[PDB]
Amino acid sequence: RKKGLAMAVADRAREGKLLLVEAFAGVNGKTKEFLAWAKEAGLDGSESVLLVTGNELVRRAARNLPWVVTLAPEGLNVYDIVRTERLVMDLDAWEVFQNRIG
Amino acid sequence: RVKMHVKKGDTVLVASGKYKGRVGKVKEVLPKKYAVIVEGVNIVKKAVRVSPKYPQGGFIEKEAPLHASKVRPICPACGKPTRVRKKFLENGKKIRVCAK
Amino acid sequence: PKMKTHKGAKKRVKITASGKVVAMKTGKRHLNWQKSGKEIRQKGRKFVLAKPEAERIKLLLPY
Amino acid sequence: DLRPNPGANKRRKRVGRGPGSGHGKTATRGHKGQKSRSGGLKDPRRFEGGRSTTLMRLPKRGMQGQVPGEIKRPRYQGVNLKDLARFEGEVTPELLVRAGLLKKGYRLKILGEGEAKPLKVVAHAFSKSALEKLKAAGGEPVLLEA
RNA sequence: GACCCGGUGAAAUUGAACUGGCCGUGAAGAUGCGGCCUACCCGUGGCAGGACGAAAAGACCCCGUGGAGCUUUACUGCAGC
RNA sequence: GGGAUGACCCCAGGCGGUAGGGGAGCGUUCCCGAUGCCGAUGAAGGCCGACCCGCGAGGGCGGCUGGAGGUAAGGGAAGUG
RNA sequence: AGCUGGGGCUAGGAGUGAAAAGCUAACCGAGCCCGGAGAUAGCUGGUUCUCCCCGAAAUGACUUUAGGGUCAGCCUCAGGC
RNA sequence: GCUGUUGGGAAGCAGCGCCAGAGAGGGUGAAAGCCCCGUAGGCGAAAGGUGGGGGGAUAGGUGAGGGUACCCGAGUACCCCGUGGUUCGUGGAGCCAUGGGGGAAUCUGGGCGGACCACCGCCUAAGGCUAAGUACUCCGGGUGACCGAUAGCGCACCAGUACCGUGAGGGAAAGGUGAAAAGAACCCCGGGAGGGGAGUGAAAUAGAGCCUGAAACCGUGGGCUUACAAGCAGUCACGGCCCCGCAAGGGGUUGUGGCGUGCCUAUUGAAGCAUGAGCCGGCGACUCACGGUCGUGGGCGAGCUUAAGCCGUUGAGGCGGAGGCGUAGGGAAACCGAGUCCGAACAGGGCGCAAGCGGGCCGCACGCGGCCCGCAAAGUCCGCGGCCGUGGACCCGAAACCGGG
RNA sequence: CGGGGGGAACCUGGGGAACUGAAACAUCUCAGUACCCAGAGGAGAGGAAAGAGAAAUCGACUCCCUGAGUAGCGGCGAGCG
Ligand SMILES: [Mg+2]
Ligand SMILES: [Mg+2]
Ligand SMILES: [Mg+2]
Ligand SMILES: [Mg+2]
Ligand SMILES: [Mg+2]
Ligand SMILES: [Mg+2]
Ligand SMILES: [Mg+2]
Ligand SMILES: [Mg+2]
Ligand SMILES: [Mg+2]
Ligand SMILES: [Mg+2]
Ligand SMILES: [Mg+2]
Ligand SMILES: [Mg+2]
Ligand SMILES: [Mg+2]
Ligand SMILES: [Mg+2]
Ligand SMILES: [Mg+2]
Ligand SMILES: [Mg+2]
Ligand SMILES: [Mg+2]
Ligand SMILES: [Mg+2]
Ligand SMILES: [Mg+2]
Ligand SMILES: [Mg+2]
Ligand SMILES: [Mg+2]
Ligand SMILES: [Mg+2]
Ligand SMILES: [Mg+2]
Ligand SMILES: [Mg+2]
Ligand SMILES: [Mg+2]
Ligand SMILES: [Mg+2]
Ligand SMILES: [Mg+2]
Ligand SMILES: [Mg+2]
Ligand SMILES: [Mg+2]
Ligand SMILES: [Mg+2]
Ligand SMILES: [Mg+2]
Ligand SMILES: [Mg+2]
Ligand SMILES: [Mg+2]
Ligand SMILES: [Mg+2]
Ligand SMILES: [Mg+2]
Ligand SMILES: [Mg+2]
Ligand SMILES: [Mg+2]
Ligand SMILES: [Mg+2]
Ligand SMILES: [Mg+2]
Ligand SMILES: [Mg+2]
Ligand SMILES: [Mg+2]
Ligand SMILES: [Mg+2]
Ligand SMILES: [Mg+2]
Ligand SMILES: [Mg+2]
Ligand SMILES: [Mg+2]
Ligand SMILES: [Mg+2]
Ligand SMILES: [Mg+2]
Ligand SMILES: [Mg+2]
Ligand SMILES: [Mg+2]
Ligand SMILES: [Mg+2]
Ligand SMILES: [Mg+2]
Repeated sequence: RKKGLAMAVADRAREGKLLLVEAFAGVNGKTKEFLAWAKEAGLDGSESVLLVTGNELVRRAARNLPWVVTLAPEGLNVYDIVRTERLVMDLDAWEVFQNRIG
Repeated sequence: RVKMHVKKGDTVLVASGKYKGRVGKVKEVLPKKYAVIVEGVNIVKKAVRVSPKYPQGGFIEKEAPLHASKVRPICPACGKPTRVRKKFLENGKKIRVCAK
Repeated sequence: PKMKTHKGAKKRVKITASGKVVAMKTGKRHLNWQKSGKEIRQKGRKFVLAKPEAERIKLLLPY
Repeated sequence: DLRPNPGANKRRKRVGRGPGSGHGKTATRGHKGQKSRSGGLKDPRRFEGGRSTTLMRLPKRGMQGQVPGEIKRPRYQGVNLKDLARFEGEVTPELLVRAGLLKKGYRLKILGEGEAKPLKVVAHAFSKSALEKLKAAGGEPVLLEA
């Protein structure tokens, strides 16, 4: 379960479709806002994005977007990672991601 | 109760099909079928020639029910869905940048 | 559900480390008297072949 | 990676064995063809013939056990030197379980093959060859029982 | 009654059928294989030799370490005495 | 054997077959793929075909019917022929 | 030792029986219904798509065994020499 | 969220917009985030039930040394006889319960630690009560690699009904027009049922037990073909006729000649006068769980691995080392141990062990230090497949047996 | 003042089979299961040790996982555990 979890992120990384961030400028969970931020970040909606952050506000933000799969860091599974063209991760999520490896 | 809906005995528009764009008065609500009436849609009912009230003739019809989903209210403009205001004590329905 | 180990086997056989079934020689529990010393003496232990696979299957978990 | 082709490699073979068709396992059903092929036999393993199976062997392996049960007695578990070599300091039980061999198996008895090493070893029993090799530089914590 | 006409109209059985005879053959009793001999197509009334005709997984026989009813100084129990 | 491994060419053998052992596949229902894609310029299903591709189980293409659903390439389950 | 209406009692190893093992709701050497229950069946029957390779036995010993089994022999598949 | 267009009907397609804590799903004449019911989210009870979860309040209850020596559950303990339970089937048979007989004492008392004694130790019977965690699902709700009218409960429908049986009991079949009845006024044949026109409809071989409507089965028309043949009904080869096609070439039919012992099962052996099948459509038979043993795709390797459960999500996973298997084998065991067992035996003999590497690669030790290497040496865990064990274990089938009615 | 009767499963107690398995059968198994009866409830039972068992130990009862198919029981058979 460890390796698998790791090899997933790896692949996405190698392809160049990984992107850890911190700059969640789209404050208060409003789809509008998150849509603007995505536009300035390069997420038009032509690639499935697996948004994993521990910020419940950014959670509600997306979720309703057919091209976005919201998820908390503890629930980061490999299935979802493989069914989304792009991987955008919170920095706090990239923390527990390490800790959950040997 | 469990089957209340959008309109009642007032003016409505018909965004339906065959009679699209038509506008009519009180649509005699059913609603055990989710239909109305308006002044649109008519057909030709055979009506057997019996004496009761149709003494020899028969081929006149009324107004078709018309599925209530195909109508939309109209007031100080065109269509537009419906909103509800408190009335500071009672209860009434207003449009969206219009009224009742 | 969950095989049971055959108690009649464990009480009379033992499986070595190579996976060989071993048991006591038969024929000296009450014949003795007109049996040469050589007979009774030659009663130690012995193998078994073809029968130890059918045999070993009953000592499932005890290994 | 991607949805297409992540599939099992080489040998996955789920394809079980169905026996129904002119080609493969028709009629009889991929075996059988006689009678006493219906709900089972009696084993064979041990059973059948109507003979003596092979229950002729005697169990001189006496001491089956009395009704009260087995006797509670301290069991010893070996461990050659080859293992221990791995680490320095003072080896002791509990310290050996929280590592490789032993684990609650109760009473450590170091012994056998391998080279000794300058390090105290707390045990419960020691083979001859152990006391030997270890005399040539190394510990000896024995006795215990307290 | 059966037979003809008018009316209503079953059944078991049925691998499919374009279903002849004799010698012979064949798992040793042939419409169906072989050789030969007969023989235009389709029906109705009748006889029952055959289709090892129908019906009922032979009730006689044997096998099964099958069942059940009965007997006794077979075994082992039980009521009762 | 050529190597060029390109599953593409050569040489020489083998290929009757019940019980059984083994090896490849076809089709049916359902799941991920799916907030997708095909569909009223007509989905599933049905009736035809002398056409095409596979050794074959099958799969395509075309004509009529039909009138609202169907689901690839790659994989996963089983009330599967 | 008659027949008969109506009303009543006795039943499943039990009734009743001018005695046949008769009757006990059209089949009685132990009624019928439901359950244990999908009893058990070393027997009979049946067992569904395609192609490719190999390819048996009907023997011996023991068996309350003899139409059933365990081992060996004979087929096949993988690994090694 | 309007307009446009194809259309019988837009939600499809096109242009241009908008919401989203709401893009679950359903419905509207077809497929719609913005038409409708809803969903995210957020409110709400005069009355009745529930409710220490949060508050208080009652009832009840809490100590130390020294004396006396009064009390500490009776036909009871305890003993014997006959039994039941426990893994305990007379067994060395204790312990818990008790039908019979006998039958004590109150802490110097009395039972137990597997017959019985002796030390050591454990516990206070013959009075009673006590939540929570556990089991179940008539009822409500949510989900489904659950069925979709021969399936799924027996029942999607007026079903435990019609019907059988004295009774207990058994126990079915049977769903669909259309978006909307607009379900056919009137005319003709006819007694009617039925049709034929006409009319509604996008469609009427969608016309009312009406969606699609297959197969067996029964018709009408057309082509070919049969009244000197004979046969498991076919097949191969010529010929004639009729269709399609420009033509080489196909399709259909069969006149004559050749060749030809149905299918399945069971069998040494069947076309068999051995079994089974009237024909068609549909239901129908190697499964699942838990252990085991081989092979296999993987993870890690002197190690590998978690069970119950806790925390999360609401199709998200983490945590949890109690435990399991393997690293040592022998011996009945005491026991010893790379040895052990029989034996007096450093004779013998039975069981056991004696594994690295080609070496990735250079430090710029012209080493192998170590790391790397692949199963490995060597094993575990998961998946997958063959087979085995226990369960109905591939499916149908008894004559019978027992309990309650 | 209470009780009486009902309720799909689930609980306790009092009673309590045989087919089957042992490839026959009687000890044994199926099994204290099926079924009957009584009672209690949204749960029932059990429950403050005259306990366990070898540890200078634990500390009411109940439920899940291990212990463990161990120890043991057994025509030392099948099997129970
Ligand atoms: Mg989303
Ligand atoms: Mg709305
Ligand atoms: Mg299959
Ligand atoms: Mg089959
Ligand atoms: Mg075969
Ligand atoms: Mg057969
Ligand atoms: Mg035979
Ligand atoms: Mg059997
Ligand atoms: Mg007549
Ligand atoms: Mg003829
Ligand atoms: Mg003849
Ligand atoms: Mg002839
Ligand atoms: Mg005649
Ligand atoms: Mg006659
Ligand atoms: Mg017969
Ligand atoms: Mg062949
Ligand atoms: Mg389905
Ligand atoms: Mg389908
Ligand atoms: Mg099937
Ligand atoms: Mg009377
Ligand atoms: Mg009678
Ligand atoms: Mg009767
Ligand atoms: Mg039974
Ligand atoms: Mg051959
Ligand atoms: Mg023979
Ligand atoms: Mg429009
Ligand atoms: Mg739109
Ligand atoms: Mg006193
Ligand atoms: Mg007391
Ligand atoms: Mg007594
Ligand atoms: Mg006592
Ligand atoms: Mg005690
Ligand atoms: Mg039904
Ligand atoms: Mg009646
Ligand atoms: Mg139609
Ligand atoms: Mg329809
Ligand atoms: Mg004709
Ligand atoms: Mg002629
Ligand atoms: Mg012929
Ligand atoms: Mg014969
Ligand atoms: Mg044969
Ligand atoms: Mg025949
Ligand atoms: Mg015949
Ligand atoms: Mg026969
Ligand atoms: Mg017949
Ligand atoms: Mg049966
Ligand atoms: Mg019995
Ligand atoms: Mg019996
Ligand atoms: Mg028996
Ligand atoms: Mg309670
Ligand atoms: Mg028991």
